[PDB]
Amino acid sequence: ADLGTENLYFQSMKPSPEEAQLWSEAFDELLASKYGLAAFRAFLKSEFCEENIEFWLACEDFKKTKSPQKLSSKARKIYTDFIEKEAPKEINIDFQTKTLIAQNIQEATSGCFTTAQKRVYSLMENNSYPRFLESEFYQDLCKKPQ
Repeated sequence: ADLGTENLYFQSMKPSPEEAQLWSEAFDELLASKYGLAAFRAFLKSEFCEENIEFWLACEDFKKTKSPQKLSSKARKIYTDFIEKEAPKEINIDFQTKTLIAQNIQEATSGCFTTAQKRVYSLMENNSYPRFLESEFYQDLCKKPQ
């Protein structure tokens, strides 16, 4: 086979078959793995619905925020990207969840996006994740060579 620089680079970003197989155990496990996260995002991007997972990741970064100053500004950015009318990464939430967020941006807390996040989480967990696991792409990641 090839031990060329290009190919090695690409192999270095593939998970082992072993670790990919473990992503079937639980959604949280897929997400806690850097490779599993990248795999899931690529599956979703191929189906033009990567915004849910990008949304979810930004809410995780947001939850970990300990400053009220940057917590208000992160909330405005998340809003701009994922929540407002015609946002590039617009998610599907109800007009009344959006309202509450928009109402809360000024005095944002760690749970500004919990309602929206949980909807999006459960969306992915019960929907895109099972489809991920059945994909030809994920199967090949799990296949041991030879």
